[PDB]
Amino acid sequence: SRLNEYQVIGRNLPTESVPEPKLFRMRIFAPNTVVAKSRYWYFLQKLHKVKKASGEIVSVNIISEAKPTKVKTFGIWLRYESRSGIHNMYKEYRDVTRVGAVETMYQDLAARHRARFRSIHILKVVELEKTDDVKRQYVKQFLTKDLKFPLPHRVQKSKKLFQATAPTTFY
Amino acid sequence: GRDHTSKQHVRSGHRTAPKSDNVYLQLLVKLYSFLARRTDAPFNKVILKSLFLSKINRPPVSVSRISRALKQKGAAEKTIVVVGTVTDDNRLLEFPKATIAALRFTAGAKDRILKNGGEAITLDQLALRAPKGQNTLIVRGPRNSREAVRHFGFGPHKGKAPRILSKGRKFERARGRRRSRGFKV
Amino acid sequence: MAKSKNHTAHNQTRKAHRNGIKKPKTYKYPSLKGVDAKFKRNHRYALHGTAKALAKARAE
Amino acid sequence: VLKKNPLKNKQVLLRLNPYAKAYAAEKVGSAKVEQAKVKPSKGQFAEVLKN
Amino acid sequence: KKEKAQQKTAEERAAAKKVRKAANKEKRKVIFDRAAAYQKEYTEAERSVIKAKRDAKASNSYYVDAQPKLVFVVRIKGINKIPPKPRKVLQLLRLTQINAGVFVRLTKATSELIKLAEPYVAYGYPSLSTIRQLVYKRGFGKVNKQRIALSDNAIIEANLGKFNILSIEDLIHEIYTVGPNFKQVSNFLWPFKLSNPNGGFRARKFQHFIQGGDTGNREQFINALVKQMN
Amino acid sequence: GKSRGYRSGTRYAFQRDFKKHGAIPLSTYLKVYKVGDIVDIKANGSIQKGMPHKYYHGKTGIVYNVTKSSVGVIINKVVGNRYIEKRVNLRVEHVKHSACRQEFLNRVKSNAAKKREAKANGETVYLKRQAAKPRGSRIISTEGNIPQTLAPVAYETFI
RNA sequence: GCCUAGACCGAGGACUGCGGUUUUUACCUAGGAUGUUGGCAUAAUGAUCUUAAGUCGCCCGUCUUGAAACACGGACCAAGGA
RNA sequence: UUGCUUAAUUGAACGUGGACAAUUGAAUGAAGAGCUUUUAGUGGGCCAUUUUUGGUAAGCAGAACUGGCGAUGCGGGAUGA
RNA sequence: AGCGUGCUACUUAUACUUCACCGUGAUUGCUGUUUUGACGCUUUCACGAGUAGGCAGGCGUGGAGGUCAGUGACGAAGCCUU
Ligand SMILES: CN[C@@H]1[C@@H](O)[C@@H](O[C@@H]2[C@@H](O)[C@H](O[C@H]3O[C@H]([C@@H](C)O)[C@@H](O)[C@H](O)[C@H]3N)[C@@H](N)C[C@H]2N)OC[C@]1(C)O
Repeated sequence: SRLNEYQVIGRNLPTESVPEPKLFRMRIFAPNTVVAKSRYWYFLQKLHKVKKASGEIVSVNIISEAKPTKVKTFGIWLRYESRSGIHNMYKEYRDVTRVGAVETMYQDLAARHRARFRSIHILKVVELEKTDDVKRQYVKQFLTKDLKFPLPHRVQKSKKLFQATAPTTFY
Repeated sequence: GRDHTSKQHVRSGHRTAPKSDNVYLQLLVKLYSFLARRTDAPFNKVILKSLFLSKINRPPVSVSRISRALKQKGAAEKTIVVVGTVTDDNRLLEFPKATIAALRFTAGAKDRILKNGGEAITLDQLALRAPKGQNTLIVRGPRNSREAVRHFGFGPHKGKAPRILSKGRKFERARGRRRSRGFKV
Repeated sequence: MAKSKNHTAHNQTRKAHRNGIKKPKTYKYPSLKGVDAKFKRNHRYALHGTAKALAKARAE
Repeated sequence: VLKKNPLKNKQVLLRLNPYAKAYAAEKVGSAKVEQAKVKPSKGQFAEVLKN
Repeated sequence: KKEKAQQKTAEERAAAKKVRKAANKEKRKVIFDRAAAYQKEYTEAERSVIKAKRDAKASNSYYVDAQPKLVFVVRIKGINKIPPKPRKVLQLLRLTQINAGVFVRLTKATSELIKLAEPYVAYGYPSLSTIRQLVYKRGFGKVNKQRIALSDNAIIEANLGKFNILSIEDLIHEIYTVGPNFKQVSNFLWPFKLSNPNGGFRARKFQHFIQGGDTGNREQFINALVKQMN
Repeated sequence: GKSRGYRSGTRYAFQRDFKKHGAIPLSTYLKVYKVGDIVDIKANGSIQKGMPHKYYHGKTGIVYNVTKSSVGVIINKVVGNRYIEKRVNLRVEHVKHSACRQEFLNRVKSNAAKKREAKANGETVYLKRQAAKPRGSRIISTEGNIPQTLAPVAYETFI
């Protein structure tokens, strides 16, 4: 809900040399369309020697999840910048949408590597379709036969300040 | 707050009333304020602002300047209007028949106007016989002829008169005014 | 003992923009002081002759 | 002496905009649009999903 | 005498106003038709763009909207500690207080002007209803250097009627469709004096909308901000 | 001690261009200057006579006087809170015509011609220039131009 | 488009305007609050002084880039004082 | 027109007469524009971002542009030019 | 109730919005109704930090010309006093 996946399609402005410049597409994870077009131009100015002023955005479209109530495992490839250098890394997430997995990834890199949103490039997000593709044991352990587990030590949230009965944590 | 684009609370910088306490000048201001408010003839508004002017801004108008104005092509019959004093001029060879409306006439100026069969009238009489300033010709005296104006903006190579009490060879004609005494400015 | 500030232009543009910065006024006719003396001399005669010719043709 | 908001005051709304009567009478604010059912993206535009 | 004298005056008014209303009914029919015609062309412009976007998908093409021609610019920074060049630009945009707003016609010249004022303003592209609401609630005219409420069509016709603007809907149409007399209509409007947003800004304002602040071009979310502040 | 002589600070400004030393091409001497012409001032370091002061190097002004080998040029100089009108005598080696003015006179001629064409046709044309407007709507075909997807690339070192 | 819960305000003082409804030289919500009821006038009400509580509040004058200053003058009061 | 200039009937500068009108030749703004006189205080500064010199460095010393404090309270930074 | 990051609501400046009142600047109109204040009355809009310093409008004291045929031993002036 923090993010949406967009396609952004753009091209160079037509000139006399090139009447039909080549259309390019990027898949962008952004809070809204303004940021989506900003990110598109950011990556186009890195990858190619183009500017925003000599180009134009052709289309911006939400890409909805195909199966929003199917449980999936995603692999995400990332380029991020640390305090010290620049690194590549690959992590796995379980979710029902690509946007949910991307949001969890942003939280996770903020938590473990102190990587802010500006420091991260999303190389690729892929639904892992075979259980053999799942490489990380922190997600693999939820892919075993007849998984069941309790939730020991339940803490009930109280509306009142003072309770007349002793606490329990059974569940 | 405000990022002001001009100075706040600035007065108009124009006089809106006579500084004078002469009651009859106030009567004239009253008449011409009515006239400027109810008539939209440009002449009445000009006359109203003129009644506010200070003495140095109402230089005297001589009868010779009036006669030169009356010699303009088509102006021999106009009513000459002076918001100020009309003075005599003994350099004048002849003066024509004319109607002059002024605040004040010196005795010589009035005798010369009346002797040549003209009319010397005040500004209220003018308002009665020309409420829109029809066939009038406003004449103003020379403002910059004042002796004080000679000393304004004095400085090197400016050509203005020094502020000096005595005049002679010993009074500010040496160094600074002569190449034989250093330099000349 | 008397060491102090030597120079700064701090606050100087701020003072200059309170009433400035005003361009000099432009006029239709410039002053010919400082123009080549031979040109200026003959220009005197050219203007004088033009007035005399206009004063003539207007009579007829 | 007192400014009245036409979006609140119905009379002032009519004073400034006589058409506001017809807009309400014709239900312009909730007008049905007549059209058929088409899916113009059922072909190549489905490169929105994957390349 | 006085009750009689005032009754005799009342009759002369009552008959004279009877003539005026008949003359005003022919003019009110004129501005009624203009408003109805403006509505029709707003509806046809929306539907035509929708049809074009649909037809482009079917024909394996991409429709590209016309670029916006209009922005609404709101100053959201106070009046202290502004460098001279953006200070002058904000003055030239008639944005001399906080929460002041003006309409601007987009060109290269005005785009570079707004570029200079970017860390001090929030702007974007106003919808028709946003423009209508701004003009109806906080619309004021500059009549002889005075801020005069636009409470009657006479006030608009007296000042802009020479540019064929006879009503508040004519003015709204001229603003929304960046029309031939946009300069005169936009300058006749006093800068809009908005409130702070009900609901506040984001946590920190003075950074671009893209980086999570409130300044810069937010491009359609200017309408939500105006609903908050208007 | 400090040094504030007439040509102080002009080490590079008054140098000749690389491989552009030596004799002045004669086109410099064949140009005709008239009172009212607009000229750019550029000091030539090989002509020590009639040189501009370094202040006027790169300034543009009006011609006000024409003598045997030089022109008089009017320059406005900010002095305190106002401009002072300066009059500088410059030999023609240090002077050149300004090109923007020739462009503007061309536009004057074109405006007159277009107005006359419209007046003969019976209509009115617009002569004011316009700034670049936002682009209008358009349709882009994908024939042989299917949108091609790009992604950010992984980091690599090449040392 | 519709329904619904609260708060603050009531400037102005014959009429005059713009609109609306028209069933009308009429009426209106349309150029700024009126209607009604109870209580009180041996008073409900308002101001000041004293004091309590809450919250904030360094000693003035001065020279100074910078004073509450561990910078200087000032115990207090009258009259005089540039 | 001229006493300047050309081999000149060529030019130069300033003109008479004729024509071209609200798109009079980009944008935005304009509590309007121009002009004058007269006189006070001040002529120890200091701070911040950025550029920058001497110095190991300094809450050190010296410059650049802008904003400030001084001359200014108010909300926040407990406290603080 | 720590660190990184996202979200929802909420708190309150002499700031912003609407309204009241004071002042300043501008502004509308005012003579067969101008009416003994036209230095007046009236319509409307905007604005309000300030040392050194400038200017304006006022308050207060001794004495002088004019006026109130002013107050006063039936109590002037002074002084004390929720
Ligand atoms: C790319 N060139 C940059 C130039 O743009 C500029 O960068 C500033 C940077 O220095 C500012 O940062 C500066 O100011 C902040 C704060 C007081 O504002 C300080 O916290 C910071 O330490 C200080 N370096 C930063 N806030 C904006 C950049 N444009 O100055 C530094 C630089 C390297 O020359």
